[PDB]
Amino acid sequence: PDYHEDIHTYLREMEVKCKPKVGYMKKQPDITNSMRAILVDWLVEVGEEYKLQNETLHLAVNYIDRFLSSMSVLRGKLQLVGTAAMLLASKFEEIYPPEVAEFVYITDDTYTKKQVLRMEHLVLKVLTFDLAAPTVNQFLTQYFLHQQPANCKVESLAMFLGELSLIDADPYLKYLPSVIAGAAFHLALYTVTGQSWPESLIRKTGYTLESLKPCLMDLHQTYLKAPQHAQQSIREKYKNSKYHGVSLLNPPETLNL
Amino acid sequence: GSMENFQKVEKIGEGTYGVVYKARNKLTGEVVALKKIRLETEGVPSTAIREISLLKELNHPNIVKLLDVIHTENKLYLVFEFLSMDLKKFMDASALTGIPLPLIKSYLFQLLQGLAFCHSHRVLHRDLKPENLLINTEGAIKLADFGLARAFGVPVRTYTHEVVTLWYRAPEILLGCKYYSTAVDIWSLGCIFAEMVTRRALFPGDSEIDQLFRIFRTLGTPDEVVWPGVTSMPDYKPSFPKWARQDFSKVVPPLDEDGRSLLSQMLHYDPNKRISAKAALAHPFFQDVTKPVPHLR
Ligand SMILES: Nc1ncnc2c1ncn2[C@@H]1O[C@H](COP(=O)(O)OP(=O)(O)OP(=O)(O)O)[C@@H](O)[C@H]1O
Ligand SMILES: [Mg+2]
Repeated sequence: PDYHEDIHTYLREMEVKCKPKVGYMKKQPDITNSMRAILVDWLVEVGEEYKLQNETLHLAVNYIDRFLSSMSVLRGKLQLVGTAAMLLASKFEEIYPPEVAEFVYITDDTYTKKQVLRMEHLVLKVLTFDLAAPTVNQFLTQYFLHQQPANCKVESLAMFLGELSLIDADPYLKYLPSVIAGAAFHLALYTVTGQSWPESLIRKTGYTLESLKPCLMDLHQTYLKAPQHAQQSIREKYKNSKYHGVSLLNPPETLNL
Repeated sequence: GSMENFQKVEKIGEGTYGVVYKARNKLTGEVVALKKIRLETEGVPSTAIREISLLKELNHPNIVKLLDVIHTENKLYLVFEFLSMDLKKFMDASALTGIPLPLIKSYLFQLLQGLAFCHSHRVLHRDLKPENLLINTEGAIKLADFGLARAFGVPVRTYTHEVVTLWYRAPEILLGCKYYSTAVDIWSLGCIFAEMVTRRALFPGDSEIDQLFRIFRTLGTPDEVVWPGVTSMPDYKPSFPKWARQDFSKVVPPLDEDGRSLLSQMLHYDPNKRISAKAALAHPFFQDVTKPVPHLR
C-alpha cells in the first residue's frame, strides 16, 4: 500500500550504485569464474546447513562481487572472503545469525577465528559499510504481489531461477537484479501456468518482454542445462518441500521469444 | 577524519559499547557526538553493522547525521552531528510550565517527515521514544539511535519479536503477530505525541500483559469489528477483560478536534488502517504549523 512505489523506485536507484564491475574476473590474476561458481555453490550449502534466509545468500554474493571488483585475491583466500561475507550478511539480515565459531567450523579449519574476524573488518572497510544492497530476491517478492492469484510453485520456481543466476558471473554479472528478477518471474510464470509477464508489471517497472529478452534467453539456457551443471547444491536445495520441490519441474523447450 | 583532530569535551550518554562523548573538531570548530563501539571476540556487533549501513543511506534534515566512521584495530568511533538535548530531558525541564502547542505541532510534523523518509527507504526504526529524539537550539528535532533499526522487504517477513521499548510498543507486537511493519513506528509516535502534551507516558506498563491491559482500558479491548483477525492472534486470550472504549477527548484532554483526530488515527488498532507518516503530513492538525525555536535553554 504505502511506500511500495517509493521503495521500488529507491531500490532501482541503489542497484545501479551497488552494482559490481562487470569486467572484474579478467582483472583477477589468480581466480576464475569457475572458482567463483564453486564458492557460491558452497555458500548455498552453508545456507542449507544453518537454515539461513535466501536474502542472506544474495547479500553475501553481492558483497563478494563488490569486494572482488577492487581487491585481488589468491585462490587459497577466496573462501575466507566468502566466509566473512556470509558472516556479515548474516549479522545484517538474520534474526539469529550463527556464531563466529560456526563459520570457522564450516571452513573445515582451513582458516582461524582471527583470520575470519580480520577479513570481516577488511570487507567492511572495502565496502565502506554499505551493506543494504538490493538483490534479485528483493525485486522478486515485490513482483510476486502482481500474481492473479498467488501461486506458491511460481514463487518458489522464480526464487530457484534467481538463485541459479548467482552461480555464473558469465553472463549474469552484466544484468541488474531487477532485470534478473523480471526474467526469473516470467520464466517461472510461463513454466507453471503458461502465463506471461503481466502488463501491471510493465506499468511498475517499465520493463517489457522485449527488454527482458536478452536476460531471459540466458536464463532459459541456464534452466535447460541446470541438471548438467557442475554445481548442484541449488537443485538439491529446491527439491525440498519447503520450496515445493520446484527443481523437479520440467523446463519448457521453447519460449516464443 | 581521525581521532587527533577531535578534542573530547564531556560524556553526554551511555548506550553500550558503550559511551557517547561531546567533542570538538580542532581545525573546523565543529561540535560532534562520538559514539564509541568497543570491538567480545565475535567481531563487529550486528547492531553497529545495521546502525552504520542504514545511517549512511539516510540523509534528511530530521534524521541524525552520521558524519564519519573512525575505524581502527580495537576501536570503532561513530562521529555524529551534535544536538543539544534529547526530547526526554526537554520534557523534564518543561515540567511545570509545559510545552507550547506550536512547538509540539512543529516537533510532530518534523518527526513524521523523518519517519516517512525512513519508511520510504525501507527502514524500520523500532525504538522510537523521547530519549532517542534529539533537539537543537534552532527548533529542529531529529530521529536518532538506529541500533534497533532494520532494512525491511516488501512484503515484510517475520523479523525480531523483541523490539520497541515496552511503553511505546504496538499491540501487534504485544499480541505476537507473525508480521509487523511500518505501523509499529507510527504507534510509538502517537504515544510520544500524547506524552509531549501531558508530559507523562501514555501507557507505562511493567510487563507485556500490563501494557496490553492499559492500552485496552484506554482504547477499548479490540474485537473482530475493530480489528479483523485479532481473536486468532498468538497471544490473544479469550479471557481478556472487555473494556469499553472511552470518550477519546478524555485520553489527552488539552487536545482540540484536529489533534484528537490525528492521535486517533496513529493509535488505530489495525495496522492496516493505522495512518502512515506520509498521509499524516497532510492532516488538518498541521494547517498552521511553524518552526519556533524551543522556549528554553
Ligand atoms: N548526536 C547526538 N547529539 C547529542 N546527544 C546524543 C547524540 N547521540 C546520542 N546522544 C545522547 O546519548 C544517548 C544515547 O545514545 P543513543 O540513544 O544513540 O545510543 P543507545 O545505545 O541507545 O543509548 P541509550 O540506550 O542510553 O539511549 C541519547 O539518548 C542522547 O541523549
Ligand atoms: Mg537510545
